[PDB]
Amino acid sequence: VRDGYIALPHNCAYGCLNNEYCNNLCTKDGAKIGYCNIVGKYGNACWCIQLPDNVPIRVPGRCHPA
Amino acid sequence: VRDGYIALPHNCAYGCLNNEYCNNLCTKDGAKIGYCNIVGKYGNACWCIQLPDNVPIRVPGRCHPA
Repeated sequence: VRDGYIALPHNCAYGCLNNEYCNNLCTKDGAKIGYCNIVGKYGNACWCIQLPDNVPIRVPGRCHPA
Repeated sequence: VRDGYIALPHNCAYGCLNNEYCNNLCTKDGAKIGYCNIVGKYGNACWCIQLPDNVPIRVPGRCHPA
């Protein structure tokens, strides 16, 4: 498992206004919990705790939206 | 141990701009890790994970300055 900003395809973060949203999103993807965390995206983005290793997270670099 | 917004008297949270700060603050106080998460209308605050029970966290109610 690992922590990170869960990614939208490809390498794009989920912007957020609410911790509740990130908790829903992260847990549906198998994480323990999620938070709406400062500046993964300009503003805040969802950061998940103990996501399964097979779920992609954001890495430094560009967002290439599918 | 419990998770929460580490508190400054009186029942005030620590505002933040970077995760690094919250991580330092939380871990120096015995928490596992810390994050700078959303805490309302345009503002973020430090959230600590598994903060020991000798360190106060925010509870419902207003922040009373000083």
